[PDB]
Amino acid sequence: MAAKVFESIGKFGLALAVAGGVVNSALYNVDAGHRAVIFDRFRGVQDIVVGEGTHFLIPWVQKPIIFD
Amino acid sequence: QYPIIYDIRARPRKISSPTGSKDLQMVNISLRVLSRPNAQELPSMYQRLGLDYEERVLPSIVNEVLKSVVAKFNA
Repeated sequence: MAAKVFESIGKFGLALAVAGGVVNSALYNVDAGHRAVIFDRFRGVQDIVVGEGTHFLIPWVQKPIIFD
Repeated sequence: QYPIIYDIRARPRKISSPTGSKDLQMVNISLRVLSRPNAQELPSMYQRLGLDYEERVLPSIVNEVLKSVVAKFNA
């Protein structure tokens, strides 16, 4: 029983780490006064702005464009 | 919230200007100005002007005013 518990714990931790990495990559700290943008390929770049907060992108397609 | 401590305590400044005076004499005239910041609209101050605001303001206005008035005034 213990081995199954340890294996499940490890699997859950691995999934959690993957999620954390994904979220951080989709983040650029909007350092005070850093209005970035969100960016894709279907339309170019969304005509909407990332205000002066850490408004968020979807990864790798918004290569973090941190317009200061 | 980044309220990086905005020092309203006076941080002095001085600016000079070489001007072509009324007689086209190259007259170098100085001017010491005593500037302090406000509190009622600091949000825009830090948002736009960031942490450093006084460094972003005085020189051009002081130079232009000195140039104009000195060109108006004979030595």
